[PDB]
Amino acid sequence: RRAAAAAAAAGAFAGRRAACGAVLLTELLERAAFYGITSNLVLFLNGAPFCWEGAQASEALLLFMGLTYLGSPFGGWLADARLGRARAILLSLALYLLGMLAFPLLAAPATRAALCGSARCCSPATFAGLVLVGLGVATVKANITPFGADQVKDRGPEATRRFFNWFYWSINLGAILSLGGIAYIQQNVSFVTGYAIPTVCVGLAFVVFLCGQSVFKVEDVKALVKIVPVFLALIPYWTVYFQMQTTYVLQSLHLRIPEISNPHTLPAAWLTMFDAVLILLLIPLKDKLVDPILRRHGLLPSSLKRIAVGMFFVMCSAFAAGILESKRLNLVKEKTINQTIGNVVYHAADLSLWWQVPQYLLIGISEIFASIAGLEFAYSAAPKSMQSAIMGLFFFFSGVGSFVGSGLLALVSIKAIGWMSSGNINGCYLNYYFFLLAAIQGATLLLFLIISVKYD
Ligand SMILES: *[C@@H]1O[C@H](CO)[C@@H](O)[C@H](O)[C@H]1NC(C)=O
Repeated sequence: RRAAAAAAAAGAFAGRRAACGAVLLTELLERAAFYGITSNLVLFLNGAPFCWEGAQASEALLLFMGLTYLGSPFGGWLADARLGRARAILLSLALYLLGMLAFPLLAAPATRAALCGSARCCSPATFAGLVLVGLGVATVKANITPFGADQVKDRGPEATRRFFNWFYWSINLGAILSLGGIAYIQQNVSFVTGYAIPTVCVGLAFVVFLCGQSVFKVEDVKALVKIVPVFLALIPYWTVYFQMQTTYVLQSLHLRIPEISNPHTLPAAWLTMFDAVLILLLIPLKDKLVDPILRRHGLLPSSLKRIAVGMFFVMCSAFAAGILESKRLNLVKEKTINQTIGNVVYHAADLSLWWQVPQYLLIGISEIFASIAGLEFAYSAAPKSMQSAIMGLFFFFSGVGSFVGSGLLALVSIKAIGWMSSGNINGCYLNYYFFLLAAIQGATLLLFLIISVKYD
């Protein structure tokens, strides 16, 4: 009946298989370039060409990340009022490539003198490149997601749900490619070759759109004022999610990591790969085991209950992380070993890294539910005219959540609490931090359930 009809719609893509693969490939390349920049920015800035202090490099990276969130609402407005989505994304990609071209030249010893030969050694060029890259990333992110779903929007609301699955899958594949290959070359072979590859990725991503150009009011005021509270209630979700991104890697550094060979010192960025490594293996499987199974039974059809399920699994992951951290802190009092990651030696307990697998499943399932469904809700529950501007607010509130999470981490590090009073974390109670994150996620779950019920 109706179910049969919806399953038939799931039979999507169909005619438009080109128009989509082009968007998927473009997003893959863009994410590869972004993760190539973000993974080893601090090591580049604190090295031989640049004598920046660690605090200066951290502030520079923080400003670069903050720009990519602040520019999203303005990038979306530019793509709706003055230009089209295609032209806006093309201009953003051109600016992104222009900012891209700066880093290889600085890395190259011959061309460094031309740019900044004669505190911060080369602040103007680096800041201009980072500003251009941030604006390009912010404009691409706020516009690629609604542009991609535009092709599959005719076949009902079931095709835009399947597209947002292979979009996230392509994002994570690009993350794996960038953090595995490019991040390896940037630290082992050379920075020139490690930064030339993402520039080539940006160049290829620009060609794909040029090749694929041939195949691509009170009510809305009410919609705006009705969807603003839902976005506001999602700030604690991002607050917890980014803190889990950071502290999970912090814990992984202090856990027994096996060696691969007999180029040395595997990059620390590889650890982040773990999370995305799950996501790939989940997204096809899930799709199948969710597209029939959860559709013919009429289970969990809305995009907000899926966010609630994602929050539940986030809380479960926080609790598992707290348990593992308590075990690690109990074990570390007996003996400790030293292992080198990059150019720094961490003191780690003799507890295997793979014991961290149960954590990354629970958040991974969360990113199966909360991450995709958030984009689906942002796309569907938005006025037709202001599409790609509501996504701007979505990605801006994500940045607000990230910054308030950084502030929360700074809060528990004061002398009064002392949870994070000190690269060694053997003297820091990360388990209490994980339990606090779990409590925050539970309160967010309850508040979001109330908000979702009121919204519907
Ligand atoms: C760990 O590092 C400390 C400081 O260098 C050193 O004294 C200790 O012997 C190291 N332990 C091992 C097993 O290398």
